[PDB]
Amino acid sequence: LSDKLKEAETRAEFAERSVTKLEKSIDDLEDELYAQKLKYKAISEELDHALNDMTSI
Amino acid sequence: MDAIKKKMQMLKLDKENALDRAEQAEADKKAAEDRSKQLEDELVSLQKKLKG
Repeated sequence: LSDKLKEAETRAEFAERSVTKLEKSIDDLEDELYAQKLKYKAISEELDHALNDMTSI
Repeated sequence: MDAIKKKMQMLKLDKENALDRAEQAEADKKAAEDRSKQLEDELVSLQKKLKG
């Protein structure tokens, strides 16, 4: 049982490391996508402004 | 996107209309100037006639 408990603790620590790494990975991906989506929204709003400028003629 | 695509034809038409309007205005200006010159020549001729 001592051997089994040590093995279990090692694998549990491995899984904890895994969840931590995945949490950083998802936080980074989310930030990158937030920046890109803001870029897209800005592009769309500027395009709407352009469209009204051409209609103004 | 579709808005700008179809309205671009409208922009092209506006440019062409402005060009054609300028051309027609210049042509009518030339015609008016010619007729004015001929009328002036006739007026001076008739003024000489009246003086005589």
